[PDB]
Amino acid sequence: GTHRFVQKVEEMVQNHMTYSLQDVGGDANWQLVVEEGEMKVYRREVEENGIVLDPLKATHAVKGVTGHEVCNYFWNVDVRNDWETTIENFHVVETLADNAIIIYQTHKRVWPASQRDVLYLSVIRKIPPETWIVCNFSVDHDSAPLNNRCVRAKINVAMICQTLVSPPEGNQEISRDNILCKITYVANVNPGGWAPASVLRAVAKREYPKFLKRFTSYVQEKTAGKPILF
Ligand SMILES: CCCCCCCCCC(=O)OC[C@H](CO)OC(=O)CCCCCCCCC
Repeated sequence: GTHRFVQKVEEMVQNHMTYSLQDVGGDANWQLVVEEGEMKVYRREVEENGIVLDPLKATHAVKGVTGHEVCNYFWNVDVRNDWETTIENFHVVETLADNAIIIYQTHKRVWPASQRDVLYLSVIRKIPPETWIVCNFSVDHDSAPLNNRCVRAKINVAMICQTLVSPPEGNQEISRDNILCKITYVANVNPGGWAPASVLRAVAKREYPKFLKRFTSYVQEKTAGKPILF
């Protein structure tokens, strides 16, 4: 990367690789709040100044897809509405590089309160499984100032994927049967204003697992029977 946010991207990617990849399942500071299938959703309850900040971390394992494929579908704005259900509208404010964009988006009223908007850098990176990661983090832009309609949320999100391969023996080439993508998804969101704590927590518990199930299911469908993109 040659652009003005490279140092910040690289620090965010490094922070996620170092801290977000740790297993939280034995970590007593985290609570397992939703399990279904291979999916496990954890959170830490955190409030500051009355505002709910609970860090969220989920793990999943999805047969028959690669990390590259999952991060591609997570990042590529062209397919966003194929799977996303909380976003009202959104657009690319700036293209920084082939792999790095700045997105402005508005959300549907997921809890009863003002709509939030959010303005973030979205970058997709391969880290020498080689790990794929998409980092979405709030930035300011002169073309997207704050406004009176929406409360501005601040986000630090990551989708981190590793591909496990069990190639066959015999004269059999590798198929999607032989691959499994290990996912870690982190979301640290500042909702930007006050709301009833239990409401925000119940919305989180609903909307994150909903997203991960629908999204991974989507990637599975879109890649089924196609050549494997490692
Ligand atoms: C109004 C909601 C507060 C903002 C929280 C949004 C967190 C996701 C931000 C984001 O990175 O979106 C783009 C990214 C694709 O690259 O998609 C995602 O991370 C999908 C997450 C959607 C579920 C969020 C539920 C919010 C309930 C509190």
